Amino acid sequence: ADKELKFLVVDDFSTMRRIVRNLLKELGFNNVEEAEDGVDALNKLQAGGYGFVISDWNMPNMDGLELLKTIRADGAMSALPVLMVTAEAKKENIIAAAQAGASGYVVKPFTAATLEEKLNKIFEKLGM
Repeated sequence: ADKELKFLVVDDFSTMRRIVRNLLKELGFNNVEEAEDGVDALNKLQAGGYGFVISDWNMPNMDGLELLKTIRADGAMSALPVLMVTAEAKKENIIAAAQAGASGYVVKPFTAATLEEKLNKIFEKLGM
C-alpha cells in the first residue's frame, strides 16, 4: 500500500513513538509526523490531511474520540484510516471508535508481523 503512506503518531509515550517509527520503516514507510494530544493533532493535521493516523486512547489527557470524531465531522475525507493503538480491548470502546473513523484498532505491543496483520486486514476494504 504505497511505500510512503503518511502516518501521525500522537502517543504521549516517551519511547513508543520511536518503536513504531522503525517498525513502520520495516514495512516500507518513510513519512510520519508526531504530536502530543488531540489539540496537537487537530493543529498538526491541518498540514495536508494524512492518509493514516496512529493515536493511543487516553495517554495524553482526555481521549482520542474527540480528536478523531472531529475529523469525521468534516466530509469528502471522513474515510481517513486510523489505527488507534491500545492495551487489551473492550468491545464497548472498539465500537464507538469504529462508529467514527477509528476503523483501525491494533492492540499493543505488536510485532511488525502482527501490525502487518492488522494493516493488511484493513486495506482489504480500501483496495489500494
